[PDB]
Amino acid sequence: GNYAGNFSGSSRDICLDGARLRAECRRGDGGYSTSVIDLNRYLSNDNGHFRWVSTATVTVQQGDTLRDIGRRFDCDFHEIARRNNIQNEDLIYPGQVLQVGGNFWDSARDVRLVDGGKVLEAELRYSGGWNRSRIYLDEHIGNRNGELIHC
Ligand SMILES: CC(=O)N[C@@H]1[C@@H](O)[C@H](O[C@@H]2O[C@H](CO)[C@@H](O[C@@H]3O[C@H](CO)[C@@H](O)[C@H](O)[C@H]3NC(C)=O)[C@H](O)[C@H]2NC(C)=O)[C@@H](CO)O[C@H]1O
Repeated sequence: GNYAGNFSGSSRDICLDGARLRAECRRGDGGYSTSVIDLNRYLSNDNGHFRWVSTATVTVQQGDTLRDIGRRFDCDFHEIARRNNIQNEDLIYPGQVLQVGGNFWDSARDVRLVDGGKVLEAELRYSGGWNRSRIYLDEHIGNRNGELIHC
């Protein structure tokens, strides 16, 4: 059951510039592109752990709670309230639009690449401390004719 991405096998000089991934990627025509993808768009900090959640919006329905929405979308409900400036996490409303996903960077430090560029490592804030977390970029990062892409 192969990873969907697999960028690393056709790239080199893989590096970071903030939350941005940069690589020299192999093209269809045999040449190279230098390409960048913002990992802050696709990676979230789920209370101390990298999670593949793309930046997005969800609309609250009758009967939803923040725990429910956090459950449904692999997000930490305390982050959803903080990110959406919800002072009372027990009070949300049908039709409320909430920003979810991405954003790992603003709760991360010691961000770096290990294992030849295949893995992203970082200390991620959780409620109570900092947790060293690692994620296989190849899971969802692909090279598409010289362009780093999410898939
Ligand atoms: C963090 C978390 O998820 N906590 C959960 C609580 O949210 C939840 O309490 C119930 O919350 C919902 C959602 O905010 C309440 O409904 C809102 O009520 C207002 C006022 O009546 C209404 O205007 C909104 O339309 C309505 N929102 C929605 C989305 O329908 C509801 O009244 C709360 N119910 C009670 C009994 O407190 C509790 C219970 O599910 O779980 C917590 O984990």
